[PDB]
Amino acid sequence: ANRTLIVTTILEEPYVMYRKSDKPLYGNDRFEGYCLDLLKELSNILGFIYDVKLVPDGKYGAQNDKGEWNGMVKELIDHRADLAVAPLTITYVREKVIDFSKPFMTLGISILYRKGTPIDSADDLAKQTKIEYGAVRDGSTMTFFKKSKISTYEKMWAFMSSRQQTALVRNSDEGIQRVLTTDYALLMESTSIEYVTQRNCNLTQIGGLIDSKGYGVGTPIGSPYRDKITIAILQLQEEGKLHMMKEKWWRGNGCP
Ligand SMILES: N[C@@H](C[C@]1(C(=O)O)C[C@H]2OC[C@@H](O)[C@H](O)[C@H]2O1)C(=O)O
Repeated sequence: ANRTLIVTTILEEPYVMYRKSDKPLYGNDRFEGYCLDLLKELSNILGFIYDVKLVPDGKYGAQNDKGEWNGMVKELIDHRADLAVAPLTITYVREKVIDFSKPFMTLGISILYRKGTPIDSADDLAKQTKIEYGAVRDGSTMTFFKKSKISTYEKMWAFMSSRQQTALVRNSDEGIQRVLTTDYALLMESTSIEYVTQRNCNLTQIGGLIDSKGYGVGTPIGSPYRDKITIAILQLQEEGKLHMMKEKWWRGNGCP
């Protein structure tokens, strides 16, 4: 039989979540969400079974000064996993070191905050000095700011970096808790802002999208699966299945 593929992933609602049960769950059955449905579809098309493993360091992946990667990106570079199936952003820096599939979803960075402020854009956010802001540590949003040559975003990076110990949060849940309980705005991908703001009516998006990009399945460079995964994603795209999956996991609208 075909070797069981190792899938690296990360907990992120509604992509990958713990299933709630009153009885024991083991292996892949512990997880549910958009990315688990995606895996069920992809595996049917490609002819494999798989083993879902949460990334040990709990990170998406960024490179340090020495050029060393961490998170799911490192798992792929080091051939610890066959595929990364997660809300994993397709970026220039990552594409040089792993092989991404074509995108299964598009999104852009925007701002998550509470309601009631006059802040209406990243320019407003960077200029004012009343509320702090940051991003999840070692993801693509952090890297977007780290790499930017746009003045507003360079300032925002300098600010985030100066207060990194505090401004850069471990995960999105810590980020949202910080937004809810302190004067802190979270830089977050728009599809995640969409999800949270239809559930917690105290939260809102600030401004529009500051970029545009996609999520893709990651594989190690040279992977014999990437092209087959791309073909399968295009099939799911054209058949309307990706759209159906988004509707299933984001349903519905709960806030004014
Ligand atoms: N997709 C990113 C990870 C992350 C981000 O950096 O925004 C981290 C986490 O942040 C919240 C929201 O943007 C989304 O659920 C997640 O995106 C990546 O591939 O590095």
